[PDB]
Amino acid sequence: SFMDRKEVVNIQTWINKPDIKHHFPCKEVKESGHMFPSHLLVTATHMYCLREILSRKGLAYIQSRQALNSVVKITSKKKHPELITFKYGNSSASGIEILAIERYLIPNAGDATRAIKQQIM
Amino acid sequence: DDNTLYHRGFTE
Repeated sequence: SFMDRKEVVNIQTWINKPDIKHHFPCKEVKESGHMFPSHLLVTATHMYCLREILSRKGLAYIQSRQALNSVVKITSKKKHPELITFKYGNSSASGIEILAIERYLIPNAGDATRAIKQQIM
Repeated sequence: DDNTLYHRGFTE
C-alpha cells in the first residue's frame, strides 16, 4: 500500500536506512489501554514510530514523527519502569509547555532511553 | 507516579 490509514512502509527497509542510528521494538500504549506493537526508529534529528500492521507481515504505518529538539520530558513509571512516557513541546526556566505525549512500553527501557537521551544531547 | 529520566534544561 501507499496509504492504509496512514503511510505504509516496510519495517525492515526502514531499519536499514542510513539515517537510522537506533531501533527499538515496543508497544505504544493508549489511554484506552490498547497496545500496538511498534518500532521506535531514532535518527540524528527525529524519532519515528512505526506501527506494525498485523494482517500484513513486515509492514507498518508511519504512526508519528517527532523532532528530538522538541522533547522536553521523558519519564518512566515507578510501578512499571519499562513504561516510558515522552513529552513534547517547549521548556524554559518558568516551566514547560506540553504539546504532545506518546507512551511506549519498551523492552530495554534503560538502554533505549539512554540512547535517545544521548541523541537529544 | 513517575521517575524523571530527562527534562530539558534541568538534567543536562
